[PDB]
Amino acid sequence: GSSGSSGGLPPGWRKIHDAAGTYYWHVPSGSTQWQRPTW
Repeated sequence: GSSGSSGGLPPGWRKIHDAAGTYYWHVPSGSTQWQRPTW
């Protein structure tokens, strides 16, 4: 959010840290992206 910084992650996400890198995983949305997800 260049223009607007305000912005977080919904209840269910989880930031993992692996030797490969860092990815976000959503419990409810069972989705896994490389960057920070949105509501």
